[PDB]
This record gives sequence, C-alpha cells and structure tokens, in this order.
Amino acid sequence: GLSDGEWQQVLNVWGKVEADIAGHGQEVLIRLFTGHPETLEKFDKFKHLKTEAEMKASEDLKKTGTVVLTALGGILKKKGHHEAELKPLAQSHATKHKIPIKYLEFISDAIIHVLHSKHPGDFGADAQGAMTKALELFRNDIAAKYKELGFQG
Ligand code: HEM
Repeated sequence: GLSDGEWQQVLNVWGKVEADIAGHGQEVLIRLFTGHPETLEKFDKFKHLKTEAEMKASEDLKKTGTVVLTALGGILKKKGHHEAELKPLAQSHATKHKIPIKYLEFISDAIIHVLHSKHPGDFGADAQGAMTKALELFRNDIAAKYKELGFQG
C-alpha cells in the first residue's frame, strides 16, 4: 500500500501520538462516540456515559484509548507486515464484539480529525496523505478477514 517515504511520514506523525497516548486516545473515542452515538452501544462499560463531560471525566475511557492506540501503533510500526498482529484483532471484533467495518471507517476518520485539532498547522497535507493510506491498508486487511468469516453485518 505504501512507499517508505510514506511509511516515514506515518511514523513521523505517530511520534505526536506517542507523546500523549492517553490524551490522543481519549479524544479519538470521544470524537468517535459523539459523532456516531450508535458506536457507544457496542461498549457495555461506556453505555452509562450520556454527556461529553462524563466521557471526558471518565478514567476508564482514557484507559481504553491507550489500549486502542497502543495496538494500532504496534500495527503501524510493522509497515504493512502485520498479518500476525491484525488477525487476532479482526477475529475478536468480528466474532466477539460484532463491530461493523463501517465503525472502523468512523474511527479512521476520527484519528484524522483529532490530529488536526491537537496539531493545527503541523499536520501536513503529505502527512494526512500517508496517514490516510495507512489507515486504509489497516481497514482493508480487516475487511478481508471479515469477508472470510462472513461477518456480513
Ligand atoms: C483502530 C481500531 C481498533 C483497535 C486497534 C482496537 C483494539 C482493541 C483491543 C486491543 C481490544 C482488547 C482485546 C480484544 O478484545 O481483542 C479491543 C476490544 C474492544 N473493541 Fe476495539 N479496537 C479498534 C476499534 C474498535 C471499534 C471501532 C469499536 C466499536 C465502535 C471497538 C469495540 C471494542 C469492544 C466492544 C471491545 C471489548 C471492550 C471490553 O474490553 O469490554 N473497537 N479493541
């Protein structure tokens, strides 16, 4: 999917996320959750959250943001060589959590969103470029694993 000039850009950018993994992860789930409320319903431990103050105020969400961004970061550093790390992922979201690929689209968008909000002006057009393709490659490989499982819905 990507050139290493592009990989280069992705890890450049992930350097931003790693300086504050907990904050980045919190705002991603908040951007996910507030924009597409049906997504909250897939989490039984965040179901109670009703307002953004509550989410904001929730320590368990900051926690889940770190797990999520820690796992993706683990995949991105593989530079597309991630069958081993993604299968387990795709299996769990399809069979156990029942997560529609559309939701993986929403969170992909939510990361691009967040990044511009936290780093206005230092999230280059080129960087957006690389990051979007990287998220697409991630999403595409999951989509395939999802097809195998007939995880239609
Ligand atoms: C970049 C995308 C994502 C990554 C890297 C990610 C990562 C993870 C990891 C590492 C776990 C725990 C281990 C496991 O169950 O496999 C997990 C659990 C879970 N994920 Fe995701 N996830 C992603 C997207 C999503 C989305 C979009 C949703 C729903 C809109 C979601 C819903 C859940 C749920 C419900 C669980 C179980 C939560 C619990 O522990 O109670 N995930 N995810």
